[PDB]
Amino acid sequence: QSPLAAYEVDDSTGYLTSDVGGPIQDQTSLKAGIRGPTLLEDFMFRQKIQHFDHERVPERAVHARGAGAHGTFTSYADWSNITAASFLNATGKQTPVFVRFSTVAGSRGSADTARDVHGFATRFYTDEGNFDIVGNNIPVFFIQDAIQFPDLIHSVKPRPDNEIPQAAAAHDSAWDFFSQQPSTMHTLFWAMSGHGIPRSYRHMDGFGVHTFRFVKDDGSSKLIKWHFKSRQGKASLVWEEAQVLSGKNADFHRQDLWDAIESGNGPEWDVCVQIVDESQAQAFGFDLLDPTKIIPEEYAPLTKLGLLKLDRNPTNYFAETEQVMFQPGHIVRGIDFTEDPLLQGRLFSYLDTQLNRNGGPNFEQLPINMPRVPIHNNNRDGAGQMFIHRNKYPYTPNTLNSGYPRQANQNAGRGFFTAPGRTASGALVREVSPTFNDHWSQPRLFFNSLTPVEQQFLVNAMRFEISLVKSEEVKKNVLTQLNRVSHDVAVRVAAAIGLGAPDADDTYYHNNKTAGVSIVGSGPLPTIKTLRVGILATTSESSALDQAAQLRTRLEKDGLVVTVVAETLREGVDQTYSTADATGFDGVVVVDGAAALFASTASSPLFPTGRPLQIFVDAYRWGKPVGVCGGKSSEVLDAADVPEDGDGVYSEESVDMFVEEFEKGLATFRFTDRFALD
Amino acid sequence: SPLAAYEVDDSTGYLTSDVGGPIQDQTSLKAGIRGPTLLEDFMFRQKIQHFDHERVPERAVHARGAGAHGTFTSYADWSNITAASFLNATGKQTPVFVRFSTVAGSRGSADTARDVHGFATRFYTDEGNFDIVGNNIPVFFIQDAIQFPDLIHSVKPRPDNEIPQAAAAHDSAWDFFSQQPSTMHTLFWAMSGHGIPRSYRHMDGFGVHTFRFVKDDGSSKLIKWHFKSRQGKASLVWEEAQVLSGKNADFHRQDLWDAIESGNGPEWDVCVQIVDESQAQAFGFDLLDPTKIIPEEYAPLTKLGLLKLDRNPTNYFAETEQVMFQPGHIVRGIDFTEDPLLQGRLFSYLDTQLNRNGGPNFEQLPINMPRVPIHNNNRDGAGQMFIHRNKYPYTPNTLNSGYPRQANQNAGRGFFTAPGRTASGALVREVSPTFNDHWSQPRLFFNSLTPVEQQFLVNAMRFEISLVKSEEVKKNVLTQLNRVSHDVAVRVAAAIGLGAPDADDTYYHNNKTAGVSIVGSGPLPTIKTLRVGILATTSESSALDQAAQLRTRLEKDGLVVTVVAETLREGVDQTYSTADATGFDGVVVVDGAAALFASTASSPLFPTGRPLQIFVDAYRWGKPVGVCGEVLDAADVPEDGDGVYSEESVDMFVEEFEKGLATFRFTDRFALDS
Amino acid sequence: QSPLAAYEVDDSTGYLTSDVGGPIQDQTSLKAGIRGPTLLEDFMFRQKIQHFDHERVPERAVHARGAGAHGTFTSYADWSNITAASFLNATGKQTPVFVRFSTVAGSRGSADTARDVHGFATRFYTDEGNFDIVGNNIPVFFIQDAIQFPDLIHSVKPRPDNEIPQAAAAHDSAWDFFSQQPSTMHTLFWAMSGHGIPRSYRHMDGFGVHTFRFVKDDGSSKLIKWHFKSRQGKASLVWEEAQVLSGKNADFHRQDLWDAIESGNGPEWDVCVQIVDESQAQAFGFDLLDPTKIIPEEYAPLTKLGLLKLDRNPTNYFA
Ligand code: HDD
Ligand code: HDD
Ligand code: HDD
Ligand SMILES: [Ca+2]
Ligand SMILES: [Ca+2]
Ligand SMILES: [Ca+2]
Ligand SMILES: [Ca+2]
Ligand SMILES: [Ca+2]
Repeated sequence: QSPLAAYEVDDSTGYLTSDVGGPIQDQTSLKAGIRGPTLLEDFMFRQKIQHFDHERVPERAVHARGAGAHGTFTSYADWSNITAASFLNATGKQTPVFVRFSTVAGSRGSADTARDVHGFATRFYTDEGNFDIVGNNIPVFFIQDAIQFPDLIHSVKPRPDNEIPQAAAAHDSAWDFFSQQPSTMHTLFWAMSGHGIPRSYRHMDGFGVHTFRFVKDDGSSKLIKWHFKSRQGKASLVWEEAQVLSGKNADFHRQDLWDAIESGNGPEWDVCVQIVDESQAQAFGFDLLDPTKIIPEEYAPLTKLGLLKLDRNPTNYFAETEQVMFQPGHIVRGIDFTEDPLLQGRLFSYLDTQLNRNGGPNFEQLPINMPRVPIHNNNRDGAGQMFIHRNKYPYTPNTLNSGYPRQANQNAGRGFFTAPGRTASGALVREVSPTFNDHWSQPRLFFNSLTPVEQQFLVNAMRFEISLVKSEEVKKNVLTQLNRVSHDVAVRVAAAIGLGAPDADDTYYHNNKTAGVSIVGSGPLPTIKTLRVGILATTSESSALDQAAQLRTRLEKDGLVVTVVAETLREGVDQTYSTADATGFDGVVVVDGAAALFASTASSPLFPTGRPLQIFVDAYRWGKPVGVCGGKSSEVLDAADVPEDGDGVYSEESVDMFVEEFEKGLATFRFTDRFALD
Repeated sequence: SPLAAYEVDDSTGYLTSDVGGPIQDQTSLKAGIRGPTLLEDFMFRQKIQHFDHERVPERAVHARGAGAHGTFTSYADWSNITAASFLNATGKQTPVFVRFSTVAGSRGSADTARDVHGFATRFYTDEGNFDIVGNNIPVFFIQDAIQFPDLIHSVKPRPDNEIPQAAAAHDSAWDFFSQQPSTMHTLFWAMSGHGIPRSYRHMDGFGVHTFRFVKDDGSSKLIKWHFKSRQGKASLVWEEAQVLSGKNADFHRQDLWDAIESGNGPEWDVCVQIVDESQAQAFGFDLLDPTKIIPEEYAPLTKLGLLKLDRNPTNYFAETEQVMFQPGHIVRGIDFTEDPLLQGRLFSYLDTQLNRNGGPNFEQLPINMPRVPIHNNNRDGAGQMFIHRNKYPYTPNTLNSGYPRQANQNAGRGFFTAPGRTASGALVREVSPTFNDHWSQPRLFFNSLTPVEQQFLVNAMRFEISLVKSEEVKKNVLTQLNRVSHDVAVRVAAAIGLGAPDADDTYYHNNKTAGVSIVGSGPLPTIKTLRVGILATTSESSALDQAAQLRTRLEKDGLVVTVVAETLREGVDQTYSTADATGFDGVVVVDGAAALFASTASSPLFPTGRPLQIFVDAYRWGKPVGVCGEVLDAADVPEDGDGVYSEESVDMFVEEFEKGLATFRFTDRFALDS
Repeated sequence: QSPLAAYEVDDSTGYLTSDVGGPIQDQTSLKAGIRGPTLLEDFMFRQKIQHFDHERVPERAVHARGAGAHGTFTSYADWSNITAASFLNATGKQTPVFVRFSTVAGSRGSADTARDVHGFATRFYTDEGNFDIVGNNIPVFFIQDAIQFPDLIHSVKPRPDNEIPQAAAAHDSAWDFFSQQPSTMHTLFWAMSGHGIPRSYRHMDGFGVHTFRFVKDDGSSKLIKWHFKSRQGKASLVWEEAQVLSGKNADFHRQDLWDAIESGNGPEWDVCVQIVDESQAQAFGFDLLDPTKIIPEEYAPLTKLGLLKLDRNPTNYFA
C-alpha cells in the first residue's frame, strides 16, 4: 500500500457520477432539439467543463520542470551523540520519504536535458514532523544573499519582451548578470561542467548547499553540510548529445527514474554530513556562512548517516509530484539554521510561495504535504479548510480547554528550539561581510580538480554559450571575470568569440585540487544495471534476428535494458529505425547479419535516409561503447569511419566474449579519447 | 461520514506546526531580549500567515445565516409519483444539513432585520446530494435570473457610502420596486410578519419554483415544495425586531442552537403540491412564473416526510460557512422547469463557489462531500485532495476497460431530463405575456391577512417609504401600490403627506387563500423553548421564593426560564442591566418585587426605570404579561386585558399564563386606521 | 476633482455594453421559445451573473467594519530639526490623505456602536512614497508580542462552534483570555470606558500606539509617539444608548462622517508627537518598547506637527 492509500479513489468499476455522487452521462450536451442550441440547465456539461477549465495551477517560480518518487530513509546508527533529530535516533530506524528532482530555469514543459542547475528536494515524514532538505546537484549557489534571487532568476529566464530563450543561460542577460555579479563564478563553473547535463537524476548527488546546525538535547551544536552521495555513480551527457535528446525525448530523466523504480532498480544515496565545530566557521580560509564555498573533503570527511532509496512511483503525478510543497522551514528538533543570508531569506520565500501555488492557506492539508503524526494547534479557517476542529477555545493562554495544546520547547514536549549558544552583536546593517569577498579562488579550485578532457568540455560549454551573447561589452566583461579564475580559461574561451583575453591577473590563481568533484575522474560506474543497449538488426535476415535474440538473453541476464531495432516491429523487435536514436542508448551493437543496412545506397520508405548508420556514428562520436557482434565487422566499421582497434570499439564473433568486453565499456561509460583538446 | 473522518481532537497534547513538529507560539524569536524579531522565526510566520488568511468572501447573498444537521424520514414509498431514491420506502432515513439566512445583510448583520429569509436543505441521498435551496416566502421579486444583480444592487447599501445595512428602507430599493412591478408579491410578503419571523423554527420553507417529479416510466408532473413548520408560524413586531437587532444580533442563530441542545430540534413536514403538466396555464397564471403561488384551494399539500434538525455543528466555519448549496445538485426523479429565474440560478451557484472556495475542488470539503462513491474523470485543480488510481480518465476508453460507465434513463440509475419536455419557437429575449399580471396575487395575499396584520403591513410600508428621500420615488411607489389596493395606497400616502392616485380597479378583487396568515394560524401547537422572564428582587426573600416556585412550575412544561434581579446569586440567571423584553416571549413580575416598579426607583446596578420598562415593553409588543402574588397601575396595564394575568396562586397563574404563551401575541393592543 | 479622477467611469449617458465595449441588453435571458429554457450561448446573461457571483472579497481579518474619506494634511513647520520626512519638510506643505476608521472584532455588517477598540488608519500620499500610520483610538494594545494576536482575536471573536456572539467581548472566551493574559488590563480598562463607545469617529483621537523613531538626514534618531488630537472634542455614548443605536442605526458612525463631510464640516485633527531621547527608553518607569504603556503627558508634552482634515467622501465605497 502507498503511504497515501487513505486518499486513493478507485474508478476500475462503476457508473459515472457527479462530484456529489449523482449518476450522470458526460458524452452529449443537452439541446433544444436534435440540431438545437445547448441548454444552460445542462449541469452535467458545466460541472465537467468548469473542472477542466480550472485544472491548472501556477508552475513553481523556479524548478518548474521536475519529477518525483516515494521511498524510505534508513538510519545507519543512533546519532543522538550529534543530533536530537528523532529520524536519526536508532540503527535501522525507517522514515518514509518523497523526493522531487528538477531543473531550475525552464517552464514545466521544457526539456530534462537542458544545461542547468538541478534540484534534489527530499521530504522525511518523521515521527516528530516533516523535515525537508531542499537541495541541488551542485554544492554552491550563484549568490550570497536571498534578496538577489529575483535578479539572478530574471537574468537566466527568457528575455521578458519575447520570452526567448527557454531553459537556457545562453543569452545576453544571463552573462551580463554573471559578469557583473562575480559571486556567480563558482556555480557557473559547476553548471558549465558535466554537472550541468547529468546522465540521470540517479547519476547525480544532492547537496543542502548551506551550512546548517546539528543540535543535541543538551543544547550543544555543530556546523554541518548535507551530501547525498549517489550509489549509482556519477555520469554526464555530452552537450551535442543533450541537445538532440532535448528534442527526441524531453522526458528522458523522468522516464529513466520511473523505469528504474518499475524494474526494481530503485536508486540509492548515502545521506552524509561534514561535521565541524562552531569554532571552525572562519578556520578553512573562507566563511561557513557563505553559500558560494565548499568545505574541501580533505579538511572535513563525510560521515554516512543512512540510506535513501526511492522505490515507489506516484499514482497521480499532479496530486503528488506537482502539488508537493517543500520548505526549509520544515525543520525538526535537532536541526537549526545558520546566519547564511541566502538560507535566511529562503525561509520566508517557501512559506509565501505556496499561497500562489495552492490559492489558499491550507496547502499542508494536501495528502502529499500532510505529516504522519498528529497536528495540535490553533490555526483555523482559511479557504479549503478540510479539518473539523473540536476545540472551541483555540487561544493560548486558556482555561476553557484546560491549557491545551501545551507549549513545546527545549525542556517540554520535544519542542523545536533555536541552538541556545547562538548570538547576534553589532549594528543593524544592510552590509556584506568582507569574509565573503573572494569570488574566484574556489572556482579555480573546482576547475583544477577536473581531468583534462573535463576542462575542455567546460571551456567548450562557455565557448558555445558566450558565442551566442550579442553584446560586445558583455562578452568583454565575461572574459574579465573568467580571467580572474584562470587566464588559460579566458584565452581558450576568447579564441572562439574573436576577442583578446585581458592580461593575466594572478591575485586568485593557485594550483590546489580537491577530491570528489570530477565526473570523468570518479572511475567506472559501480553498476551497469538499467543501462540501455540498442541492438541494430534487420527483418531481411532471419539470422540477424537470431543474433539479436542471443545478445538480448545474455545482456538482460546482467540487468541491462535491451532494445532490438529493425525496419518494422515483430516478436523480439522493440523499436523501428524511424523512432530510434543514439540518444536512446548507453551503448550500440550491430549484429553482422544487418551489415547491408549500413551501405551508402541503403534507402527505405520505413525510416529516414542513413538512419541505421547515423545511430552508430552518433553513439561513437558521443563517446559510447559501440561494436559489431558476429565476426564480420569491416563493412559497418568502415561505413562509420570507426577504427576496429579503438578503445570502446568491440568486434567479436563469440556472443559471450562480445558481451564481457562490451559490459566493461558500459562501466567505463564514456571513451574520452574521441574528443579533441586545445 | 466524511465529517467524522476529518474531526480533530485538541483536548490533549503538545502544540505542533501543521506538519507535526512540536513548537511554541507565545514569544517571537529575537536578536537579544529587547531585540528585533528574526525572519527565521517559522513558528511566528506559519501562525500569522494562517491568521492573515482565515477569511473567505461572504456569500454574495444570504451572507448572514446559521446551520444544523439532522435527518429526513420518508412517510411512504413514493414510486407512484417519483423515481427519487430518498423517497422510495416508508421510514427511509437520509442525513440532512440546513442553513437558514437573511438575504441583504453582510455576515455580521442582525438576524432580526426585515428581509426575505433563506431555508436551504441538503439531502445526502444514496443516489447523490440533492439540495432544495428555498426561502421562507413562496414567491420571488423577479421573473428572470438575469435581473438578480439589479434587485440585489438596489436592496443592498448605496454603493458610494455603503449605507444602509440589512435594510430595504432606502431610495434605491423602493426605486427598483416601483419600476419593476413583478416585485409587488414578494414585497407584500416581506412587509408582513414573514419579513420578521420569531425564529427559523417558526417559519416555513418553499422551493418557490415549479419543479417536476419524474417517474422511472419517464412520465412527469409539476410540483411545488412546501416545508410546513411543526412549531407553528410566529413573527416579531417591528419595534421589537429593531431593539433585538441591537440587544442580540445573534437571536435566530442562538434560538436554533439552544432548541437543538435542549432536545427540542425543530421539525417540518416536507410537502408537495402535485399537478399535471396540462395544468401549467389552468389556474389563471403560468406555473413557470416564480411570482405566483398555487392557492391550496386549487391543489392541496401531500405530506412526503419528516425533516428534523437535531445536531449542531462542531466548527461553524468548516461546516456552516463552507456549505455550498446548488439547485444543480439534483437526483434522478426530479427535473427542472422552464422558469427563467430557476434556469439562470443553475449557472450562478456552480460559478459562485469558485469565488468563495478560491478553487474548483469545493465539493471535496467534508460538508459538501456525498455519502456514496464518486466515479468521474474530473482531475487536478488547486486543492486536489484525491489520489486518482484511474490513469486513463477519458471516455471512450479501452485502457480502463470502458469505466466509468455512462448512466442514463435506461441504465446505472442515471439522471435524465423528463423525456416529455420540448421547446418550440424563435430564439428570443422576450417575456411571456402569461407573466404580465403583477398585482392580482399581491392583492390575494393582502386580502388573506387579518385586519391587524393588514395594519402591520401598512405600518411597515409607512416606516420604510417615509425614509425614502426622493418625492418622485415615493409617488412612483404609491402608483404601484395603488394597483394592488387603493386602501393600502391611501393609508401609506397619509404617513408621507402625499395624495394617493385615484383607484385603478383593473386587478382589484376580494378573493382570499388559506395558510398565508400568521395572526390567523391560531395558537402555537407547542410552547416548548418559549422564554419566560421572571422579574424578581434580591431585597425580599419572598420575591426569590415566588420566582423559584414559578421556575419549577414553568420549566416542568419545557419553558426556558430566566429569573432577573439586581445582582446574580443562586436562582438568579440575569441582571436587570443585561435584561430586555426582547429576551422573553412572556414576562412575570413577582409581587414581592413591587418596589422596583416605582418611578422613584434608581440603582447604580441598572439604568433608571429598567424593571418597569421590561414589563411595559413586553405589554406594548403583545406578549403575555402578569403579576403573581400596584405593578399593573405603574405599567398602566389593565387587569381585565386579554393576555394580562393577575393570580395570588402560582398553579392558576401558570395554567393561565401558558395559554397566553400558545396565543403568543395579543393583537388587540395595536391601533387600527379609521 | 478627486485625487483618483483618472480612474473614474461615467455612466450618466450611453448604452449598456459588455466589459469589452459591445452594446448589449441585460433584462431578459435568451430562450428556446417564449416559454422555453435558457440558452448556454447567452453571453449577456453569463458575463453579468459571473461578475455578480464574484463581487465579494474576504473581509479584513480584523477591523472588517469601517468607513473612510479623502482629505489633506498640512504641515505647520519645517521639521528637518527632528526628521528627514519630506511630507513634514516645509510650513504649509500639503499631502493628500485617505483615512479609514473601524471597530475591531465585528464582521463587515456589524454595528458601528458595538463596544470595542476602534481603528484610525491614515495614508499620506507623500512626494517620497505612501506613508501609513495604522493606529487605534486607544493608545495601548492588549498584548506585548505580535505572535499572540491570533490568541487575542480568536478569544474576542464569536465562539467557533456556533459563531456567537457578534461584535462583543461579552462572552466566556474573551474574559478567559483577559484573566489569563494580564497584559490585557490597560487596553481592557480603556475599552470599558467611554473610549469603547465613542460618539463618532470625529469625536475620538488616533494613536500610533508603538514607539517609532524620527530619523534626521544626519542619521541621528529620537523616539516618538503619534497622537492625532480631535479638534471636534472627545465624546462618548452611554452604553444603553449604544445598544439601542446598534439596532436603530447600525451605520451611525459612517453616516455621521459622511454627513459632516457633505455639510462642509470635514473633521480635523492636530497630528502631534511626543519626542524623547533614545537614552529615555527605560527612564519613565517602564520600557518604551512595551505597547501596553503610555508616556504620561506630564513627562513628555505633545508637539503639534500639522493639520489632518477629511473633506471628500469616496465615489465608490468598494473600490
Ligand atoms: C529567496 C528565494 C530563494 C532562494 C535564495 C532560493 N530558492 Fe529555492 N525556491 C524558491 C525560492 C528561493 C521558491 C520560489 O520559494 C520555490 C519555488 C517553488 C517552491 O516551493 O519554492 C523554490 C524552489 C526550489 C526547489 C524545488 C523544490 C521542488 O522540487 O518542489 C529546489 C530544489 C530549490 N528551490 C533549491 C534551492 C537551493 C539549493 C538554493 C540555494 C542554496 C535555493 N533554492 C535558493
Ligand atoms: C441568478 C442568480 C440568482 C437568483 C435568481 C437567485 N439566487 Fe439564490 N443565490 C445565488 C444566486 C441567485 C448565489 C449568488 O449563487 C448564491 C450565493 C452563495 C451561494 O452559494 O449561491 C445564492 C444563495 C442563496 C441561498 C443561501 C444558501 C446558503 O444558505 O448557503 C438561498 C437560500 C438562496 N440563494 C435562495 C434563492 C431562492 C429561493 C431564489 C429564487 C427562487 C434565489 N435564491 C434566486
Ligand atoms: C500580527 C498581526 C497584527 C497585530 C499584532 C496587529 N494587527 Fe492590525 N491588522 C492586522 C494584523 C495585526 C492585519 C491582519 O494584517 C490587518 C487586517 C486587514 C489589514 O490590512 O491588516 C489589520 C488591520 C488593522 C486596521 C484596519 C486598517 C484599515 O482600516 O484597513 C487597523 C486600524 C489596525 N489593524 C490597527 C492595529 C493597531 C493599532 C495595532 C497594535 C498597536 C495592531 N493593529 C496590531
Ligand atoms: Ca537576453
Ligand atoms: Ca563530463
Ligand atoms: Ca439608496
Ligand atoms: Ca465564548
Ligand atoms: Ca463616558
